[PDB]
Amino acid sequence: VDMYIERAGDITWEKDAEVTGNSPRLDVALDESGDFSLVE
Amino acid sequence: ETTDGVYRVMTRGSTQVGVGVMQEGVFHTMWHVTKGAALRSGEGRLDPYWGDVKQDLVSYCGPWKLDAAWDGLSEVQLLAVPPGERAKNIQTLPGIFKTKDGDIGAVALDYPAGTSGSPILDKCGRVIGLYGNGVVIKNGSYVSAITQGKR
Ligand SMILES: N=C(N)N[C@@H]1CCCCNC(=O)[C@H](CCCCN)NC(=O)[C@H](Cc2ccc3ccccc3c2)NC(=O)Cc2cccc(c2)CNC(=O)[C@@H](CC2CCCCC2)NC1=O
Repeated sequence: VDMYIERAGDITWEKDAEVTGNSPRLDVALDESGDFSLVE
Repeated sequence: ETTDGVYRVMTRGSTQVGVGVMQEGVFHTMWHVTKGAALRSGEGRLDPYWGDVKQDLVSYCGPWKLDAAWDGLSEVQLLAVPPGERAKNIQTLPGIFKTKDGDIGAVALDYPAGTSGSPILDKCGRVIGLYGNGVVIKNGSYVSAITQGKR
Protein backbone atom coordinates (compact mmCIF):
# COMPACT_ATOMS: atom_id res chain seq x y z
CA VAL A 1 0.00 0.00 0.00
CA ASP A 2 1.35 3.38 -1.15
CA MET A 3 0.78 5.81 1.71
CA TYR A 4 2.06 9.24 0.70
CA ILE A 5 1.76 12.92 1.58
CA GLU A 6 0.97 15.97 -0.53
CA ARG A 7 1.17 19.60 0.52
CA ALA A 8 -2.19 21.27 1.11
CA GLY A 9 -1.29 24.73 2.36
CA ASP A 10 0.63 27.12 4.54
CA ILE A 11 -0.07 27.09 8.26
CA THR A 12 -1.34 30.58 9.02
CA TRP A 13 -4.06 32.24 11.06
CA GLU A 14 -6.82 33.83 8.97
CA LYS A 15 -7.83 37.37 9.89
CA ASP A 16 -11.59 37.98 10.08
CA ALA A 17 -12.53 34.31 9.98
CA GLU A 18 -15.80 32.46 10.51
CA VAL A 19 -16.41 32.09 14.27
CA THR A 20 -18.67 29.14 15.01
CA GLY A 21 -19.30 26.19 17.26
CA ASN A 22 -20.09 26.01 20.94
CA SER A 23 -17.76 25.43 23.92
CA PRO A 24 -18.92 22.30 25.73
CA ARG A 25 -17.56 21.40 29.16
CA LEU A 26 -17.52 17.60 29.27
CA ASP A 27 -16.41 14.99 31.80
CA VAL A 28 -14.30 12.52 29.84
CA ALA A 29 -12.19 9.40 30.31
CA LEU A 30 -9.29 8.19 28.14
CA ASP A 31 -8.41 4.51 27.88
CA GLU A 32 -5.03 2.99 27.12
CA SER A 33 -6.01 2.48 23.46
CA GLY A 34 -6.48 6.20 22.99
CA ASP A 35 -10.28 6.19 23.01
CA PHE A 36 -12.23 8.95 24.76
CA SER A 37 -15.58 8.24 26.38
CA LEU A 38 -18.10 10.32 28.31
CA VAL A 39 -18.42 9.94 32.08
CA GLU A 40 -22.05 9.08 32.86
CA GLU B 1 10.81 16.93 0.72
CA THR B 2 9.99 18.13 4.22
CA THR B 3 9.08 21.75 3.59
CA ASP B 4 7.01 23.31 6.35
CA GLY B 5 3.27 23.21 5.87
CA VAL B 6 0.10 21.19 6.22
CA TYR B 7 -0.19 18.00 4.17
CA ARG B 8 -2.81 15.48 3.18
CA VAL B 9 -2.06 11.83 3.98
CA MET B 10 -3.22 9.68 1.07
CA THR B 11 -3.37 6.00 0.17
CA ARG B 12 -3.53 4.59 -3.36
CA GLY B 13 -7.54 5.78 -7.15
CA SER B 14 -6.43 7.59 -3.99
CA THR B 15 -8.21 8.12 -0.67
CA GLN B 16 -7.40 10.78 1.91
CA VAL B 17 -7.00 9.09 5.29
CA GLY B 18 -5.73 12.11 7.21
CA VAL B 19 -3.67 15.27 7.51
CA GLY B 20 -0.50 16.30 9.25
CA VAL B 21 2.01 19.04 9.96
CA MET B 22 5.58 19.36 8.74
CA GLN B 23 7.63 21.52 11.11
CA GLU B 24 11.37 21.55 11.81
CA GLY B 25 11.88 18.60 9.47
CA VAL B 26 9.43 16.36 11.37
CA PHE B 27 6.03 15.19 10.15
CA HIS B 28 3.31 15.09 12.83
CA THR B 29 0.00 13.26 12.54
CA MET B 30 -2.41 11.10 14.49
CA TRP B 31 -1.49 7.46 15.03
CA HIS B 32 -4.87 6.21 13.76
CA VAL B 33 -4.17 7.87 10.39
CA THR B 34 -1.01 5.95 9.48
CA LYS B 35 -0.57 3.29 12.19
CA GLY B 36 3.11 4.24 11.96
CA ALA B 37 3.52 3.11 8.36
CA ALA B 38 6.26 4.76 6.35
CA LEU B 39 5.23 7.74 4.23
CA ARG B 40 6.29 8.59 0.69
CA SER B 41 7.05 12.28 0.17
CA GLY B 42 7.82 12.90 -3.47
CA GLU B 43 10.66 10.52 -4.28
CA GLY B 44 11.70 10.15 -0.62
CA ARG B 45 10.56 8.10 2.34
CA LEU B 46 9.72 9.27 5.87
CA ASP B 47 10.09 6.72 8.67
CA PRO B 48 8.26 6.79 12.02
CA TYR B 49 10.39 7.99 14.90
CA TRP B 50 8.10 8.25 17.95
CA GLY B 51 4.48 7.55 18.71
CA ASP B 52 1.99 6.76 21.43
CA VAL B 53 -1.28 4.92 20.79
CA LYS B 54 -2.89 6.36 23.93
CA GLN B 55 -2.15 9.94 22.88
CA ASP B 56 -3.05 8.90 19.31
CA LEU B 57 0.06 10.64 17.95
CA VAL B 58 3.05 9.77 15.76
CA SER B 59 6.05 11.68 14.45
CA TYR B 60 8.28 10.96 11.46
CA CYS B 61 11.97 11.81 10.91
CA GLY B 62 12.54 13.02 14.47
CA PRO B 63 10.94 13.72 17.85
CA TRP B 64 7.67 15.56 18.27
CA LYS B 65 8.34 19.28 17.71
CA LEU B 66 4.98 20.97 18.38
CA ASP B 67 4.88 22.45 21.87
CA ALA B 68 2.52 25.44 21.78
CA ALA B 69 -0.33 25.11 24.27
CA TRP B 70 -3.86 26.46 24.26
CA ASP B 71 -4.02 29.29 26.80
CA GLY B 72 -7.33 28.02 28.21
CA LEU B 73 -8.89 31.35 27.31
CA SER B 74 -8.60 32.44 23.68
CA GLU B 75 -10.33 31.46 20.47
CA VAL B 76 -8.43 29.15 18.13
CA GLN B 77 -8.57 28.15 14.47
CA LEU B 78 -8.98 24.69 13.05
CA LEU B 79 -7.09 24.60 9.76
CA ALA B 80 -9.38 21.92 8.39
CA VAL B 81 -8.13 19.99 5.35
CA PRO B 82 -11.13 17.81 4.45
CA PRO B 83 -10.87 15.20 1.69
CA GLY B 84 -11.46 16.74 -1.70
CA GLU B 85 -11.75 20.28 -0.30
CA ARG B 86 -9.32 23.15 0.02
CA ALA B 87 -7.82 23.96 3.39
CA LYS B 88 -10.04 26.37 5.33
CA ASN B 89 -9.71 28.11 8.69
CA ILE B 90 -12.60 27.80 11.17
CA GLN B 91 -12.43 29.97 14.28
CA THR B 92 -14.01 28.73 17.51
CA LEU B 93 -13.83 29.08 21.28
CA PRO B 94 -12.82 25.65 22.65
CA GLY B 95 -14.73 23.81 25.29
CA ILE B 96 -13.04 21.52 27.78
CA PHE B 97 -12.52 17.80 28.28
CA LYS B 98 -12.31 17.42 32.08
CA THR B 99 -10.37 14.25 32.85
CA LYS B 100 -8.93 12.76 36.01
CA ASP B 101 -5.53 13.87 34.65
CA GLY B 102 -6.39 17.52 33.99
CA ASP B 103 -8.38 19.49 31.46
CA ILE B 104 -7.86 19.42 27.68
CA GLY B 105 -9.19 22.03 25.28
CA ALA B 106 -11.73 20.59 22.86
CA VAL B 107 -13.36 21.88 19.68
CA ALA B 108 -16.98 21.26 18.70
CA LEU B 109 -16.47 20.97 14.94
CA ASP B 110 -17.51 18.04 12.75
CA TYR B 111 -15.58 16.90 9.68
CA PRO B 112 -15.07 13.64 7.75
CA ALA B 113 -12.78 10.93 9.15
CA GLY B 114 -10.02 11.82 6.69
CA THR B 115 -9.75 15.31 8.20
CA SER B 116 -7.98 13.66 11.17
CA GLY B 117 -4.64 15.31 11.91
CA SER B 118 -5.67 18.79 10.80
CA PRO B 119 -3.85 21.36 12.94
CA ILE B 120 -5.42 23.67 15.48
CA LEU B 121 -3.79 27.09 15.69
CA ASP B 122 -3.37 29.93 18.16
CA LYS B 123 -3.52 33.58 17.09
CA CYS B 124 0.22 33.53 16.31
CA GLY B 125 -0.19 30.62 13.90
CA ARG B 126 1.48 28.11 16.22
CA VAL B 127 0.09 24.57 16.21
CA ILE B 128 -1.46 23.94 19.65
CA GLY B 129 -2.58 20.42 18.73
CA LEU B 130 -4.18 18.16 16.17
CA TYR B 131 -7.87 17.52 15.45
CA GLY B 132 -9.53 14.13 15.30
CA ASN B 133 -9.60 12.18 18.55
CA GLY B 134 -12.81 12.92 20.34
CA VAL B 135 -16.29 12.03 21.50
CA VAL B 136 -19.80 11.95 20.07
CA ILE B 137 -22.44 13.69 22.20
CA LYS B 138 -26.14 12.93 22.56
CA ASN B 139 -27.26 14.99 19.55
CA GLY B 140 -24.83 13.12 17.28
CA SER B 141 -22.32 15.93 16.86
CA TYR B 142 -18.62 15.69 17.60
CA VAL B 143 -16.13 17.24 19.97
CA SER B 144 -12.41 16.78 19.29
CA ALA B 145 -9.68 17.05 21.87
CA ILE B 146 -6.92 19.54 21.05
CA THR B 147 -4.35 16.73 21.12
CA GLN B 148 -0.78 17.96 21.70
CA GLY B 149 2.39 15.93 22.18
CA LYS B 150 5.44 16.52 24.37
CA ARG B 151 8.56 18.02 22.79
N1 LIG C 1 -19.39 11.08 14.55
C1 LIG C 1 -19.36 12.35 14.27
N2 LIG C 1 -20.35 13.28 14.46
N3 LIG C 1 -18.20 12.94 13.73
C2 LIG C 1 -17.09 12.17 13.19
C3 LIG C 1 -15.84 13.05 13.16
C4 LIG C 1 -14.55 12.34 12.77
C5 LIG C 1 -13.35 13.27 12.82
C6 LIG C 1 -11.99 12.61 12.68
N4 LIG C 1 -11.76 11.62 13.74
C7 LIG C 1 -11.99 10.32 13.58
O1 LIG C 1 -12.35 9.83 12.50
C8 LIG C 1 -11.84 9.46 14.83
C9 LIG C 1 -11.06 8.18 14.52
C10 LIG C 1 -10.96 7.24 15.71
C11 LIG C 1 -10.09 7.73 16.86
C12 LIG C 1 -10.13 6.75 18.01
N5 LIG C 1 -9.10 6.97 19.04
N6 LIG C 1 -13.16 9.16 15.37
C13 LIG C 1 -13.59 9.56 16.58
O2 LIG C 1 -12.97 10.35 17.28
C14 LIG C 1 -14.92 8.97 17.06
C15 LIG C 1 -14.69 8.19 18.37
C16 LIG C 1 -15.95 7.91 19.15
C17 LIG C 1 -16.99 7.17 18.59
C18 LIG C 1 -18.16 6.97 19.26
C19 LIG C 1 -18.36 7.51 20.55
C20 LIG C 1 -19.59 7.40 21.26
C21 LIG C 1 -19.74 7.97 22.49
C22 LIG C 1 -18.70 8.67 23.08
C23 LIG C 1 -17.49 8.78 22.44
C24 LIG C 1 -17.30 8.23 21.16
C25 LIG C 1 -16.10 8.40 20.42
N7 LIG C 1 -15.49 8.10 16.05
C26 LIG C 1 -16.58 8.41 15.34
O3 LIG C 1 -17.09 9.53 15.34
C27 LIG C 1 -17.13 7.27 14.50
C28 LIG C 1 -18.55 7.51 14.03
C29 LIG C 1 -19.63 7.26 14.86
C30 LIG C 1 -20.93 7.45 14.40
C31 LIG C 1 -21.16 7.87 13.11
C32 LIG C 1 -20.09 8.13 12.26
C33 LIG C 1 -18.80 7.95 12.73
C34 LIG C 1 -20.31 8.61 10.84
N8 LIG C 1 -19.90 10.00 10.72
C35 LIG C 1 -19.12 10.45 9.75
O4 LIG C 1 -18.71 9.73 8.84
C36 LIG C 1 -18.79 11.95 9.78
C37 LIG C 1 -20.11 12.66 9.43
C38 LIG C 1 -20.05 14.09 8.89
C39 LIG C 1 -18.80 14.49 8.13
C40 LIG C 1 -18.79 15.99 7.80
C41 LIG C 1 -20.19 16.59 7.81
C42 LIG C 1 -20.82 16.48 9.19
C43 LIG C 1 -20.42 15.18 9.89
N9 LIG C 1 -18.37 12.33 11.12
C44 LIG C 1 -17.42 11.66 11.79
O5 LIG C 1 -16.84 10.68 11.35
